[PDB]
Amino acid sequence: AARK
Amino acid sequence: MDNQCTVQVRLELGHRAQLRKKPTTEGFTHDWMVFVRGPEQCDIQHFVEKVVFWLHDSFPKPRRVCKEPPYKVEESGYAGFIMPIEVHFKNKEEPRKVCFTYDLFLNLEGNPPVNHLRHLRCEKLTFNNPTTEFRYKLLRAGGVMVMPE
Repeated sequence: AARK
Repeated sequence: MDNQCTVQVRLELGHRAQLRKKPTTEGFTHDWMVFVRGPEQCDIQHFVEKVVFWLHDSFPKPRRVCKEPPYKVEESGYAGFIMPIEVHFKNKEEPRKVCFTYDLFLNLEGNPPVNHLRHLRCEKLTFNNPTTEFRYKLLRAGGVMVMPE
């Protein structure tokens, strides 16, 4: 999953 | 050691994430909720003045304040982030607040098996030599007194  | 006293209270922190059936027009893929709550049948409003959730700067008005229960933030996003969480206590002596760093993840590192995620973080808070009033606020919230530290 994407992380920011 | 005449008036030594240690009070321990428990807070539950957590979040729930769900993949959206359709991504939003901004491309948000997920709906999430982050919360701070008491353990079962424990009202933390006795000792909690406010909870502040610091959202990623992509979100509008990133400092989210809940001065009353439910202590939660609900939003849609496309990525997980580090969210600082401040729990402010109903006291006039230090510790005034405790700061947690919460990992709002939209999926667990290993696998993406299902569309729904739930995470729970129990945190036990320890207060040494609380004032009489804050101790009673703590005890009413389900807190207990333990061996003095």
